[PDB]
Amino acid sequence: MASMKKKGSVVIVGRINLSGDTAYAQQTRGEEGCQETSQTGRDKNQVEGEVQIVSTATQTFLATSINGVLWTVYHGAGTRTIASPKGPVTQMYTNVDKDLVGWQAPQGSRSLTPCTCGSSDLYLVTRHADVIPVRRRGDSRGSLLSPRPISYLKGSSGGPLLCPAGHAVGIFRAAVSTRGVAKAVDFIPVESLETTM
Ligand SMILES: CCc1nc2ccc(OC)cc2nc1O[C@@H]1C[C@H]2C(=O)N[C@]3(C(=O)NS(=O)(=O)C4CC4)C[C@@H]3/C=C/CCCCC[C@H](NC(=O)OC(C)(C)C)C(=O)N2C1
Ligand SMILES: [Zn+2]
Repeated sequence: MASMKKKGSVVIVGRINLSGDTAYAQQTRGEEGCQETSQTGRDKNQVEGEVQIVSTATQTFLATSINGVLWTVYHGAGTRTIASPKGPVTQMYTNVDKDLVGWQAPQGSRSLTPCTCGSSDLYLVTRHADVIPVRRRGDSRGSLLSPRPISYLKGSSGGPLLCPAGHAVGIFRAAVSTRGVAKAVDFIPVESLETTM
C-alpha cells in the first residue's frame, strides 16, 4: 500500500490555433516539462484558444472548450485530474458510456458555442491543424469527403467538429475504418454534452 503509485494529471502541451486565416499547431511545453507537470499537477503556463493538445505519460490527444468546460475522451484521460496553476483539478464530468470527460475550462481558454444551425456540412480539426471537410450522416456520424489512413486521425480524439460558422457540433471520438482507411468518423454530439451538463 505504501508503495502504490498515483496516476499523473493530464497536461496541456500545446494548442491548435484557429484565431487567424491559417490554422496551425503550437507546442507550449516539451516532454520533460510535461512529465514533471503530470506528476505535480502544477501547470503555470498561460492557456489560450479553444482547442488544446493534451498528454499523459503514455498518450497524446486533444481537448476542446465548449460552454466553459474543457472536454475530451475517456479513453484518453480516464478519470485523471488536469494540471492547473493551483494544482490538480478533478473532473467535473465523467461518462464512460459516451467516452466523455470534462474539467472546468482553464483561465485564458476561449470556448466554442454549441451549434444550432441544423447544418450537415461540417469540419474536423485535427492535432496537425488540418481542417477536414465532413458531411454529417447521422446523429453521431460523419463521412470524410476524402478518406484518410487512420494514421492521419490518430491522436485527434477530443478534437472538434465545427459547422461552417465555427460552432461546435461535436467531439471526435472514433474513426470508422476499413482496411486501415478512415471513410467516416464517430463523434459525441454537442447536445449530448449539453445534456451531460
Ligand atoms: C466508441 C469508441 C470508444 N469508446 C470508449 C468508451 C470508453 C472507453 O473506456 C476505456 C474506451 C472507448 N474506446 C472507444 O474506442 C476506441 C477508442 C478510439 C480511437 O482510436 N479514437 C481516435 C483517436 O485518435 N484516439 S487517440 O489516439 O487520440 C487516444 C486517446 C489517445 C479517434 C481516432 C481514431 C484513430 C484510429 C484508431 C483506430 C481504432 C478504431 C476505433 N474505431 C472504432 O472503435 O469505431 C467504431 C466505434 C465504429 C467501432 C477507434 O477509433 N477507437 C477505438
Ligand atoms: Zn452552427
